[PDB]
Amino acid sequence: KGLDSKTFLSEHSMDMKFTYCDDRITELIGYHPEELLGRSAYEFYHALDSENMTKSHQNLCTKGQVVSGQYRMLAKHGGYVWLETQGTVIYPQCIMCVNYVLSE
Amino acid sequence: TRFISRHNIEGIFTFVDHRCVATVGYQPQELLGKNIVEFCHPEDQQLLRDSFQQVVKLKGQVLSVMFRFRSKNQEWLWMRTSSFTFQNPYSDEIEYIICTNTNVKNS
Ligand SMILES: O[C@H]1c2c(C(F)(F)F)ncc(OC3CC(F)(F)C3)c2C[C@H]1F
Repeated sequence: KGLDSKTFLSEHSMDMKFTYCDDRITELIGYHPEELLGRSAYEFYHALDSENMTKSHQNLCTKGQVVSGQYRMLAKHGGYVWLETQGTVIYPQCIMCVNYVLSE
Repeated sequence: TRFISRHNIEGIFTFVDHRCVATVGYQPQELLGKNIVEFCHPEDQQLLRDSFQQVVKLKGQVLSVMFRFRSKNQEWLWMRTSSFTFQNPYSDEIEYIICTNTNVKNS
């Protein structure tokens, strides 16, 4: 899997809800963009990463840019994939995420 | 409303979200391959070229540009494009530009 192949974009409202997701998210994590709309990213985070991700978000919201560092994202058919995400606030109107899958 | 696109540093569309139909009237394949500057108003072409040139020097920070974009239905629409470079720090591939493109009021 090439680097471009492990990267997908997502867009979020200020409350973390998906408003847009690349179709690439499908072959990586199972979900279809269509079924992610309106659901908060927070629902998909491993419990052990929840607080870190809340803080990453808080740093994004005040500074405009953030690197999540590593976190586990719940796959559609069970299991957690590791990800890293660069987030950017577009002014606030939305959050743009460039998400890279650290797993296999 | 708005649509995301990705470009190479020369301005060429390399990815376009389907939200573009409702925003500017084209299908993704009518944009893919072409340089964004080909859809831009001749008075705004240079500002736009210079903006692509600068976004790659701003250390992955957000650069915003406002320009007129020729919709499929023929008309000049005012667009606000906020853009930023991304480069996967695991690799040394050339960065590319991620854009969000919104129809805004000039007023
Ligand atoms: O809080 C923002 C965020 C971040 C952050 F690091 F930038 F803060 N990282 C991952 C995020 O969502 C995941 C990307 C995904 F995989 F699509 C779900 C999100 C949703 C945004 F609202």
